[PDB]
Amino acid sequence: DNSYKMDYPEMGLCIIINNKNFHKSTGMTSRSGTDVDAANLRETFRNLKYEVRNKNDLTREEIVELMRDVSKEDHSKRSSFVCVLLSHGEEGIIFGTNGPVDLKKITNFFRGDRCRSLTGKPKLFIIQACRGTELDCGIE
Amino acid sequence: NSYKMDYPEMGLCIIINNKNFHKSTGMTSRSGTDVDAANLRETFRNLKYEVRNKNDLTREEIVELMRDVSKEDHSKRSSFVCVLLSHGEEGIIFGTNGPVDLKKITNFFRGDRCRSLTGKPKLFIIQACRGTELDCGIE
Amino acid sequence: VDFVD
Amino acid sequence: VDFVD
Amino acid sequence: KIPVEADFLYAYSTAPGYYSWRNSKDGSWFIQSLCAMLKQYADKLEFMHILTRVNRKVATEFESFSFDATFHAKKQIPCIVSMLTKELYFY
Amino acid sequence: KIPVEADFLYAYSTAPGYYSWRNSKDGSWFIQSLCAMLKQYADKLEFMHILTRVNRKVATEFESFSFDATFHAKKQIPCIVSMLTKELYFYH
Repeated sequence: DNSYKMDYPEMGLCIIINNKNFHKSTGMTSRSGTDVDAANLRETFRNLKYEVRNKNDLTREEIVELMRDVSKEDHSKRSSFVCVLLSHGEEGIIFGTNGPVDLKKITNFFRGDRCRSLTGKPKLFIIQACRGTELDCGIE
Repeated sequence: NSYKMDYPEMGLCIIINNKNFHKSTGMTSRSGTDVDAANLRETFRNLKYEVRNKNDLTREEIVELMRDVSKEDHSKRSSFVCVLLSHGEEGIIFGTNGPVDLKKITNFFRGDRCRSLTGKPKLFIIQACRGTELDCGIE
Repeated sequence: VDFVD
Repeated sequence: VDFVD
Repeated sequence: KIPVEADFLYAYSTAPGYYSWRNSKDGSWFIQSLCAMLKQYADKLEFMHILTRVNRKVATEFESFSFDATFHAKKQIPCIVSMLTKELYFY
Repeated sequence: KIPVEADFLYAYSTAPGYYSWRNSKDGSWFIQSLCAMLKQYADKLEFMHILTRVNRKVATEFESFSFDATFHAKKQIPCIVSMLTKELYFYH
């Protein structure tokens, strides 16, 4: 089979984590424009027939608990899974409102042996976040 | 939309085949890699690439070779291919005598540093470990 | 204007 | 047999 | 068996090591572009080809504007990381 | 202008953090599969779709055989990293 089976009863979940405002202890700027992103994504994946869930300003503890909880749902009738992370970041890292969390910790919940009702189904992670502090000056 | 692949030449295919490592590195001989290197040479020959096979390069020789290749005139070539067959760890491939950062190799071909490949596909094919984790699979 | 994440 | 790189 | 890391795709907004750019009015360059390309092409193109169009749109149609010269006239390329084993069509 | 990191593709044999597997007689799983899929599909498919076939071949048709039980019956998925801005076809 060359193409994923996308005709389950449901396309699947689209979890959108929209972190705009961060604790002063983090020194991180408020992410003006991210509400526009979150609304754009909600409408885009609605039109693709995903069950969209928007979450705003989650701590790193809340991000992990949300992902754990979602990975423990029964996805048997779902074709796929989508997670969108909008936040500050570093290489391998996404920020909760109060500090960093390893991306691997989030995605590990959905491993083929740990989320059996998504085994063999596409698991899509869309990550708007920095991955370091390098700048690309471009070439004319 | 598609890359222009009808330049006079498809491009170079550089194959670095590291099989035997200095004992002082502790790394194993990579039995089977000669089969890979010959398979790749024939595969990319059939695709009309100018294949250059290099064997058992030190880390210094890898960097010098990549530097030199990036300084060639690729104006008449559609693309560039580099195949690395070696030991590795995350972000790293091994010369016969020690590690080289993959970023140091690929930076030679950056759009601002290799102008005759600007806008053309630069393909790096990497057979090397990226750490020591094992995938136990799921039935 | 633009900001970095 | 299989070996790791 | 299949690998436990199979069938993941990570659509990163930017290359490893780099900043990622966000416009205060229109949103991030990457999400703007991703939504535009999904709107235009999800009924016709395979997902990696949609994401390649996203790469081109981010790369060619955006350049930073900043009052800080250090951050001005900068560029961005996204980074598609695919452990998928099949093609993905949303229809 | 274009980004200086644009138009690169890194076709890694394995996922970040993981070992990659090599057969002493037949070569590495990844290069075996890559060469097979290019031979079969370079005249038919776009390059990312060829590499997706390589992912499936490595993931489904290989499993390690080792006299060391800790290294036995292990699996591998390659990792396609694309900063390409266009489709890549090897045929005219």
